[PDB]
Amino acid sequence: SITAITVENLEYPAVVTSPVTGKSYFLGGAGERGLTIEGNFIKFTAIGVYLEDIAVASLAAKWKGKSSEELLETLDFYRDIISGPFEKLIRGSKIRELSGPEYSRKVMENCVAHLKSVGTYGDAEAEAMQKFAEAFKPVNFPPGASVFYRQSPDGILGLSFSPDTSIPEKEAALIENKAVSSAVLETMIGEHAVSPDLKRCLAARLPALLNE
Ligand SMILES: O=C1C[C@@H](c2ccc(O)cc2)Oc2cc(O)ccc21
Repeated sequence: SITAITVENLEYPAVVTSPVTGKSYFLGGAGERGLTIEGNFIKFTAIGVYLEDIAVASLAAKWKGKSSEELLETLDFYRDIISGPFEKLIRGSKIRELSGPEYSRKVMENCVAHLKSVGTYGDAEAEAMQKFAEAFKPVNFPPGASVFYRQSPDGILGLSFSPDTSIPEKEAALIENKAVSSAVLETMIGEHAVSPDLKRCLAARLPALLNE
């Protein structure tokens, strides 16, 4: 009984299947990001986080039988989702048009702050973030356009870009670095991520699946 979610008219199917891996994922949660200007929240993108179907078996052990309220306050729960032994797929869709460099600037900012924060930001990670940036330079995201982050548990982050919301057939780049590979999702549902809309969805939707 996993539902779909719509954010500012951008729909996120309950399940999807990757053309690059052949795996299927279920929608863990959706939300929105933007900027607060003069006390006003200005929407720019929508975000949906998908978890590989096998994530349920992996998470069942420690989190089955926990209440949504209980999960929402347990940081360890989100750590297992971020670093769990399964693929995660994040789809960011634009509400307002942003060029590749415009969108990526803030994302890289947050990723770099996190990496430096946990003491894992050396030359390799800096070079990986440079490659990350490079991948976005030739892209533009008009309303409805999407970016796909495929977090592989093998320490690789795959980047895809779509003119709309459909999953690209091929990936535009592969960032091969363990620390950086989870940085993006970290800044969305990790401990130091202020917006809690995504964390709440995860806390609310997982319990049902973890039981069956
Ligand atoms: O989905 C987004 C939007 C993006 C953004 C919004 C407005 C803007 O002007 C530039 C970038 O910031 C982010 C930063 C992150 O760590 C993770 C996700 C996002």
